[PDB]
Amino acid sequence: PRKANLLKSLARGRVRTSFNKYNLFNLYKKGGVDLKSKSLYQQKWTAKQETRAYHGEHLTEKRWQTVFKPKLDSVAQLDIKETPFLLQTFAVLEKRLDFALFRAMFASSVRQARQFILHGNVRVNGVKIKHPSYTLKPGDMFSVKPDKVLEALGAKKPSFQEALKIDKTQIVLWNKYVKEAKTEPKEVWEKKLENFEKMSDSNPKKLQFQEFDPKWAKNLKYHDPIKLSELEGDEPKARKLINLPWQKNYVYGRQDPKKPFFTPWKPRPFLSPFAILPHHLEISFKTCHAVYLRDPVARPGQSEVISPFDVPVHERAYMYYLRNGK
Amino acid sequence: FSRRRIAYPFYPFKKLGRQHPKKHDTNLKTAMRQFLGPKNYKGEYVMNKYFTVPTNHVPNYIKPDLERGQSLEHPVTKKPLQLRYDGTLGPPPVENKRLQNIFKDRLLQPFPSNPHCKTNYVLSPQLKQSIFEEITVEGLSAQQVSQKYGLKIPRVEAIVKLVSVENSWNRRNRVSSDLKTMDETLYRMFPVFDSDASFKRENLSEIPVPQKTLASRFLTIAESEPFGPVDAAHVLELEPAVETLRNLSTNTKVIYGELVEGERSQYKFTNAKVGKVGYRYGSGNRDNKKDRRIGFNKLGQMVYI
Amino acid sequence: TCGLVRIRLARFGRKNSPVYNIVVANSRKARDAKPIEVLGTYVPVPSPVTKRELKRGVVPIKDVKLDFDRTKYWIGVGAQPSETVTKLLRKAGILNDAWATSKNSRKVVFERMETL
Amino acid sequence: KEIPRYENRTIYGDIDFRYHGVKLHLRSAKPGFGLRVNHVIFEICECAGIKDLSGKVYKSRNDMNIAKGTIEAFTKAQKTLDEVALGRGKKLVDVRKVYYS
RNA sequence: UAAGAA
RNA sequence: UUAAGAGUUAAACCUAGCCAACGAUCCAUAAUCGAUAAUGAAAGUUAGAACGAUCACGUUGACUCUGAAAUAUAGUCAAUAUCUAUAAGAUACAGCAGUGAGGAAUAUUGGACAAUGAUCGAAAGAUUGAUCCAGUUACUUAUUAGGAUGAUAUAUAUAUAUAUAUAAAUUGAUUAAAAAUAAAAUCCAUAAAUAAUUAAAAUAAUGAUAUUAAUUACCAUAUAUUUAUAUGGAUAUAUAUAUAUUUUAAUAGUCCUGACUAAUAUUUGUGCCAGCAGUCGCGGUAACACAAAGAGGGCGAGCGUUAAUCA
Ligand SMILES: [Mg+2]
Ligand SMILES: [Mg+2]
Ligand SMILES: [Mg+2]
Ligand SMILES: [Mg+2]
Ligand SMILES: [Mg+2]
Ligand SMILES: [Mg+2]
Ligand SMILES: [Mg+2]
Ligand SMILES: [Mg+2]
Ligand SMILES: [Mg+2]
Ligand SMILES: [Mg+2]
Ligand SMILES: [Mg+2]
Ligand SMILES: [Mg+2]
Ligand SMILES: [Mg+2]
Ligand SMILES: [Mg+2]
Ligand SMILES: [Mg+2]
Ligand SMILES: [Mg+2]
Ligand SMILES: [Mg+2]
Ligand SMILES: [Mg+2]
Ligand SMILES: [Mg+2]
Ligand SMILES: [Mg+2]
Ligand SMILES: [Mg+2]
Ligand SMILES: [Mg+2]
Repeated sequence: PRKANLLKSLARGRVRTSFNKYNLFNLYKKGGVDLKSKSLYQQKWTAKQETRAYHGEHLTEKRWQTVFKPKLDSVAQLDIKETPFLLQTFAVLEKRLDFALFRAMFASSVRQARQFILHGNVRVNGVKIKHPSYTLKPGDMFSVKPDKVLEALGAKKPSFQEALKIDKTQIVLWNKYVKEAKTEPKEVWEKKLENFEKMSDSNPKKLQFQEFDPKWAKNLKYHDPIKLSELEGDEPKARKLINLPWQKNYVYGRQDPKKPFFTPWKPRPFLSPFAILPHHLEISFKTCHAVYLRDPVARPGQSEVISPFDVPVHERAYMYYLRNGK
Repeated sequence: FSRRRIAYPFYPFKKLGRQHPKKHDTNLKTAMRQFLGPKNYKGEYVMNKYFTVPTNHVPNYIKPDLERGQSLEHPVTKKPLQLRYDGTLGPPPVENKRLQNIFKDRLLQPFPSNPHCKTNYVLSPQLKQSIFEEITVEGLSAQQVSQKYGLKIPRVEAIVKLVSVENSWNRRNRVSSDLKTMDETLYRMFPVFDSDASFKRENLSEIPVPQKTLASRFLTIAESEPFGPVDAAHVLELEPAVETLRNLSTNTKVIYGELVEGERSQYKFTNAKVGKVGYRYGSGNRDNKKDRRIGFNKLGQMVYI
Repeated sequence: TCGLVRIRLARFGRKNSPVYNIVVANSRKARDAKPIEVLGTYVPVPSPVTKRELKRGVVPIKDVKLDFDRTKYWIGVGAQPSETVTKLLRKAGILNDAWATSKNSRKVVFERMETL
Repeated sequence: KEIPRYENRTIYGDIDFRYHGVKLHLRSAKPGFGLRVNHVIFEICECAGIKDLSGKVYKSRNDMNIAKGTIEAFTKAQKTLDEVALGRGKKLVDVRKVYYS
């Protein structure tokens, strides 16, 4: 396949199949594909450029042209809004295993899905499949190794040095808070209650709080300052030397530094913009399994081919690929 | 007419002015920094609206057009923020009126430029268990479960299989703590499928559109003749569209061979007919051609058909 | 083998991936020439069986497609099977032990069983 | 002007229209079929709401004359099903419209 | 299932 | 005469016909075709290399024997050209390798008969440049050829918008002018290697390919239905047994950016010269076209170009 090169260039502004932060900004600042003032060739070229940046960028042009189908598949409802037929231009890529994994959210990218497949972490209804080009048929159950999914969807595991520096900063801030609370508990209580009033109940802390005494400041205890130079290279030492109310007996992000993700598992940053539940898969996240129900179809007012581009862009790309760019 | 167009944001942002000779900066980088806000000592962007996942079954999809590209919020109070002239983040001078009355359809629209892409509805574990029990224990046919809960039949069968896999995994204590936290945070991100609502329940009368019908054909007939779906089906030489839904809701002689001790394989002979069985002579060779047939073995190995 | 008419195997498939037609052929024509009739197909590679299924006790399957009625006709009019085809037809029940040889001549773990 | 459209996506039948030196041959198309036509005609179809169309231009391929003549083709060389039915006193039924109820 | 351009 | 019709061949007799502007005769050119390949919306057009079918030939020509069938890769005679054995001799690589020549251009003087066939044999078996494998060659087609994260480095000080300062900061540029999330660093892999096994092609036995594929990262067994905890052989350690139990990556060209035709971030040299060019054309001091730097657009283990086919 193509070698990944400048997939997240801000200047180019192409949107990729990826939960990347730079990809998120590229999607955000995009707006729409500008087709005005352009000849028909320029329109088709712009459409092809953007849409192939999203749909199946890792495929070579000639391979994609071979696997491209003029046929577009739709369902008629026998029991009104216009069916967007030409959003199916790239539906054929959706039966590929590497795209199915990404739509199931078992990988952060189609590229990561390819790697998960190639490294033996994926199965299709029992049998290990190591080929991303594998195409699923309706009813096929596929699964991913849960650690791979948890790493794709989780936050990056920090290294020892980085986590240790972060924890040094944690200690400094905790001690500063303890000093401020001890000296002037009046204003600290006032600020705490005022902030509790300001915040929304969406935070769990507000619900727990709904669920003055000078003794409070007596409970707050300073935390000894750590210097990492002497503590460097010894993880068992720093683990026992860190004791804070939130993180207890482990260095930051490494509660169990033998798993491949931020160990107290929290979702990866900027996950919600790309959290989309597909219509053609059923996903069980406890088991990291999914079922491929059907090939994506277009129905009145909807297309199950997830894409960030409007119908005109896919129309122009389809016109491009009908004639091989003639 | 067409030139290269650096993908600057479509919304206003403060561009670079005079720059120190050694800054070596781009306006795109500043636009991204303003979109992201300050980065913590922990490598986090607490001030960005989209940094953290939702928790109330209301997806937090991007809205760069409604909010004028202002993505910053106070993480605790969730109130909008803006970058003042002096480089601080404070309340907007004026409040946005496009961010409060957002059409309910827009809240399920992942991408601002594609109105036709909408997120699906997650099924609650209670509903999934109900469907599993109905199908497996009470033996209710998938058609009536589909009708009762407003779910397409392949989705019902997929739910049954996935719940069976979940039951096995739970019986083996294979669902770790991380898996449960991931599942429940993902489950609280998406809207919950509601069986009772009419507009949230899947349409159950969909049939594939075959090539035969797609061509428009017209018949000129006497002004008063009735012409119904059955007559139309007869004209197009197809089954009527209702039997398609009805049928979608729902010998060869063989000889196994004698195995003896020490023989590593058995022979099964399937009866065939001369003129239909065999590899044909002078068949098209596609191995050097762009459409060469690739298949997969029962062990998942890529093979050449 | 002997005679003008012979039931034998004609090679098809790619390198390192043999498949065969069971064919009635003139003795002089080339192995892969168009025969008098194609009686069936033969895949010499057994169907893979999973390790758990080996614990269960399945035997790997070697797939043979064949037109039985026409094969009996060709045997009847005098066509002479090859050694490999003779083995194939003996285990299909078409030919009996009279076609066995001294080298090819034992306890039966399964019995030739015909299904519909 | 107002352009007749069948199902608000294509032209009713086929059109073989001469406008000065331009011979237009337009053909209605199925749903999902694109605008597979001359670029001038493509822009006019984009503005008019025609989604599905096939066609070919012969003799003159002057852009101005193509543009002008395609509009007379759409307005003058089309008859809706209602016009035909009322003129002939017959019922014109669309078989695909009735197959799906 | 038929597109043109200089 | 032939098994057999016929001016088919030979003999005799007759009649005066036969073909031809819807193209005879003559000349030139060419192996032919497909459920094969290319192309196209299709009619068609092209090819006839590969797979298959048919024909013809085995240095050239005629004849003859045998045979059911031969002007046979046989035999006779002659021609051409070479070898010696110098003879009413042999050979003719259009069998496989290989050489020279011609050419823009087309490979090993390879392995095995293990498989499928073929010949001989009663069989045991023997032979097989068929065939099956491997070698050479991007000639063609596939699949792989790494994901996630990533704009600084120092200091000082059950909460969480951490905040202060000191350094530096490559090319271009002075802001919509970028190169650039690109680097580097971080996390986690897999390939390769390293060891253990190890099927299948084939069985009654025989494996050229073959340092096989595949699997396991110490080895088994014992239950659950791939993930488990246990029992036993390893395992150095420290002191039978608490412990761990190989190592581990990342390697892209080539064309192009005046229009047709995707390529706006601008600069330098030349000066109707040098050159470029498919078409229009560009170059005469202000060159978006020449030769280059920066940036950019394609296609990608290929890219361009020439020759051709289809549209
Ligand atoms: Mg341009
Ligand atoms: Mg014999
Ligand atoms: Mg005669
Ligand atoms: Mg005569
Ligand atoms: Mg002539
Ligand atoms: Mg010739
Ligand atoms: Mg020809
Ligand atoms: Mg040939
Ligand atoms: Mg040849
Ligand atoms: Mg001859
Ligand atoms: Mg010769
Ligand atoms: Mg000759
Ligand atoms: Mg040779
Ligand atoms: Mg030469
Ligand atoms: Mg042999
Ligand atoms: Mg040999
Ligand atoms: Mg500089
Ligand atoms: Mg100059
Ligand atoms: Mg140029
Ligand atoms: Mg130049
Ligand atoms: Mg350059
Ligand atoms: Mg390739």
